[PDB]
Amino acid sequence: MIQQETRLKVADNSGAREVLTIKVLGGSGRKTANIGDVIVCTVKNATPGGVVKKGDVVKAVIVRTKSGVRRNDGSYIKFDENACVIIRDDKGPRGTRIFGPVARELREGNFMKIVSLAPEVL
Amino acid sequence: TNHKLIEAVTKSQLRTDLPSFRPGDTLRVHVRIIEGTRERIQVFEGVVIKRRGGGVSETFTVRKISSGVGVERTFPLHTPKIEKIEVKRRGKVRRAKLYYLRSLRGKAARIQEI
Amino acid sequence: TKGILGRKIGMTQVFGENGELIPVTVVEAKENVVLQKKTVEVDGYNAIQVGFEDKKAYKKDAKSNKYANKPAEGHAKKADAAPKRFIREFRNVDVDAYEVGQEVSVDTFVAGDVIDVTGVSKGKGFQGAIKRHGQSRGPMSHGSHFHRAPGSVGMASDASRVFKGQKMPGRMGGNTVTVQNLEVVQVDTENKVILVKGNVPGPKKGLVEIRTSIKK
Amino acid sequence: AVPKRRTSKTRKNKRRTHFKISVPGMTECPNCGREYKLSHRVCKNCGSYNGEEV
Amino acid sequence: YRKLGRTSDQRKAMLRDLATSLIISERIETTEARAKEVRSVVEKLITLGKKGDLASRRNAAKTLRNVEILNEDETTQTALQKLFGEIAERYTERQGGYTRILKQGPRRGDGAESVIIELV
RNA sequence: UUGGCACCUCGAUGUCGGCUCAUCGCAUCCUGGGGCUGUAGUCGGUCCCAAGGGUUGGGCUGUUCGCCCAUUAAAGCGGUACGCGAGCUGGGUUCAGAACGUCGUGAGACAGUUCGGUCCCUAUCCGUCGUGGGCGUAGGAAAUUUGAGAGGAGCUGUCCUUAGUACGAGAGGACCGGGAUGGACAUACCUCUGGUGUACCAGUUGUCGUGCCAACGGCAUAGCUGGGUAGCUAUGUGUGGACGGGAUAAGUGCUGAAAGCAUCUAAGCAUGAAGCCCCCCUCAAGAUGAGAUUUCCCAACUUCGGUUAUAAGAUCCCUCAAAGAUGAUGAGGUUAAUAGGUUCGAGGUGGAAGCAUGGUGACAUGUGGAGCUGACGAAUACUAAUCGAUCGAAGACUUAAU
Ligand SMILES: [Mg+2]
Ligand SMILES: [Mg+2]
Ligand SMILES: [Mg+2]
Ligand SMILES: [Mg+2]
Ligand SMILES: [Mg+2]
Ligand SMILES: [Mg+2]
Ligand SMILES: [Mg+2]
Ligand SMILES: [Mg+2]
Ligand SMILES: [Mg+2]
Ligand SMILES: [Mg+2]
Ligand SMILES: [Mg+2]
Ligand SMILES: [Mg+2]
Ligand SMILES: [Mg+2]
Ligand SMILES: [Mg+2]
Ligand SMILES: [Mg+2]
Ligand SMILES: [Mg+2]
Ligand SMILES: [Mg+2]
Ligand SMILES: [Zn+2]
Repeated sequence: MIQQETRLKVADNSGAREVLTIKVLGGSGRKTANIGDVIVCTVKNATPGGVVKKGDVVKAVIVRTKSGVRRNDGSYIKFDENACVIIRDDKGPRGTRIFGPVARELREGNFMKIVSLAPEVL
Repeated sequence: TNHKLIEAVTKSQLRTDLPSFRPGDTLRVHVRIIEGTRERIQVFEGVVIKRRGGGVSETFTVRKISSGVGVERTFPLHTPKIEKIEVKRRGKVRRAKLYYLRSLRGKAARIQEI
Repeated sequence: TKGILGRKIGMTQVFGENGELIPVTVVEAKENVVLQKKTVEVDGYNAIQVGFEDKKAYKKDAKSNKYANKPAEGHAKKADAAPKRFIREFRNVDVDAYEVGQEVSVDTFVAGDVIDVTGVSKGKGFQGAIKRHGQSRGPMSHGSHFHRAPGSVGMASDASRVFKGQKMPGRMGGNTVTVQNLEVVQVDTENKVILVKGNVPGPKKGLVEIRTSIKK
Repeated sequence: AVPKRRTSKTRKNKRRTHFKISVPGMTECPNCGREYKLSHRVCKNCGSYNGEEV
Repeated sequence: YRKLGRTSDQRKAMLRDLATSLIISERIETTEARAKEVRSVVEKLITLGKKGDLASRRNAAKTLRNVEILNEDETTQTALQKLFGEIAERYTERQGGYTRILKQGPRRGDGAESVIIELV
């Protein structure tokens, strides 16, 4: 349940530290996003000397949310935050590290460098 | 009861293997996942926030902190995917829904054992 | 191409082949009895009356639908069966494979047999245009005085009327609904029950018409 | 919110059909036979309901 | 349940007053809805008087009023005393239905339906 | 659109824009079907048929227009008192206050700008959405019903495979055909996650009270806080728009002359669009053209004509919801489990009161998953649904076949 004007923390080392969403990608009239989905974004806060700086427009993946996801077995997974990881073509990051935990749905989403770098999948 | 027919239909889906636990206590959950290759079994060691529901619709959610990030993994109690449930402590708790832990992290999230 | 009547009891869970959770709906179909076998010769269309929920017999001073009335008791005697509470027809079903007084069972259907359930929806009362038609609420601040009302109605002098299909407040209640392409999970015969995957219409204690799907 | 036309006697009377009140839920009291009463209610006179004074 | 032209707390107090007045008087003239709601209250109280424990006195004091009735021995007594000492001893074989209602007829002022409610 | 004329309105036709609600046209924005190509292929240009569905969120501005950010299959053009102010707002223009520039001797003025500035109405008729009573449908009733008709839905991407194929120097890269999975939308529902949950559970403050301790109660937004049953719900759970048929549109063809040939047409035949009539879903016999089937009920007096209460049946009246503004619909009405209570439970809260024990004490422990528990499941006539009352047929004539 991630929309326009949501600020998401950033779970990589690309330089971005807080990020604001613009449009959710996937189709027309798409109101919200959720884990595994891609978003356009902008950087409202960046770490000094970061690769990705303030006011740069950029895509990203939603990695973890509070409005978590349901699985077919009835198991749910939620979090205590909302987080992004910043990407380009080829569904992989322009950073090199990932912070905190990550969900499994990115496997189905073919975000495999992310899953491999994530210290804990859940 | 719930209903003389509901119960008699959904009896077979139950599980009597499992222990008696309460919200407060640190337990493990040997989940039987199916990763895209094969079946592995990863464990989710955390404290139980809550249990609700009656019958096959019974649930329990567990909370672990991985790397400062709070995780909240909900389950149906009667899954076939839960191969095993181990129990470590029996925490002392004056409530049944420990939602006050979601705002607390560190020394304040400590549950006292009996 | 078959048919069976029941009662919505409620909803439960059940676990599939791979630990897959399944939201399911319980439909009790006991005392199902064919009563009249309509024919193209006499009625002009081939069909099958079906009974449900055996009820009590004639009483001289009866005062409810509990105690069956004398027309109905005769209608069922013609089938050599008990009087019935709910009757409905089934045109899609074949004629030859049913005779009169024959008792239908849940065991006709099978796991995986796909269906469409038809039932009378739950009763919401007099409701407004939002609740009833999904309209939008006007703004709740900024000096508004239009929050939940239906907005405009027509245009003006040209079209100095209100078209018939306009949407206004009214009774949101019990409209007949058919849900399609639902799957039958499991069947219980001691209890004479059918487990149906999904969210079938109407309330508890409520009639349900289960029948095989016309589209496949 | 203001009528343009008066309401004729004809329309007035066509509308004042269903405004009437009905005969109440009246019955006899068998303690006194006459002195009709309301059904499922006590008799004011006999103080009775199923034989017993009240 | 039912709401009686009163908000929640006014309803609670009206119900306690009706219960207590019934316990005192053994019959009262009221409206049918208030009767139909206070019968539940009363009957649960009689059940507590039959269970007869201290905790039951303590739970019935949460619902009764502190009133003083003069007895026919010219004696001072409370509602709760009367209840647990007299009323629960009357009904020791009766399993519920500690109260009846008699629809009387329509009141003049408000067209309300008056009833009589007593604990036979 | 800019305007013209000044025909309706000056004993009032409310005036830009946005909002809510939609509706229509097609000169079609996407999707559909086709022809020509300076169409290799992907993509395109241009025109023809086509109005079924869909046709975005924000920044700036009172703004429409417009520029921009980011998407989308596409981000359509227009009308409807530049649609809609007895449906909203009132930013803007357009009253009175004030100030700047400029004009004016001046009062004051400016399609110049600026700050501020009261948007009345209980709907009679039509109309529309829902809901009932009367009568009628040639006896009176109960149930099931076909369907003259009406309404709805009608969207579309990304991926995989065919196949890295056809094509092409390569870069690149199809149609057709099969499958999968999503966006928006509609619908039903609440087992799941969440919301509410004012007669649920517990904690707690202040003050007053039940004579005091203990325990309880009232007032403080439900005093506040933490959870929450039923129901109501979405943000959640399921489903849907599937597969097809018939006749057509632009077109594409066969045969084939008029006109020895040619020639899709004149006779004739075949094919052909998301479009039309169907298939799908709902309402429907007041369809006065009033349908059909199944079953039930079937006397006595008559002026002879007709009556009469009565049958079946349904109501009054009462207990109640799965229903509900009221009527109505439905469960039931003592040959009774309809509601209340009572006994059991589920779910919820989370360890009562009292007693004892360890402590100076605040407290903690045991008795004891304790006690409480509104709506949900079951059993139980303890209370109330008493006795009763009313309405409701005896089936016209004619013609024909029997
Ligand atoms: Mg307001
Ligand atoms: Mg209060
Ligand atoms: Mg005038
Ligand atoms: Mg006027
Ligand atoms: Mg055209
Ligand atoms: Mg206008
Ligand atoms: Mg106005
Ligand atoms: Mg306006
Ligand atoms: Mg004006
Ligand atoms: Mg001057
Ligand atoms: Mg001017
Ligand atoms: Mg001001
Ligand atoms: Mg729910
Ligand atoms: Mg529930
Ligand atoms: Mg206090
Ligand atoms: Mg005290
Ligand atoms: Mg005071
Ligand atoms: Zn009498």
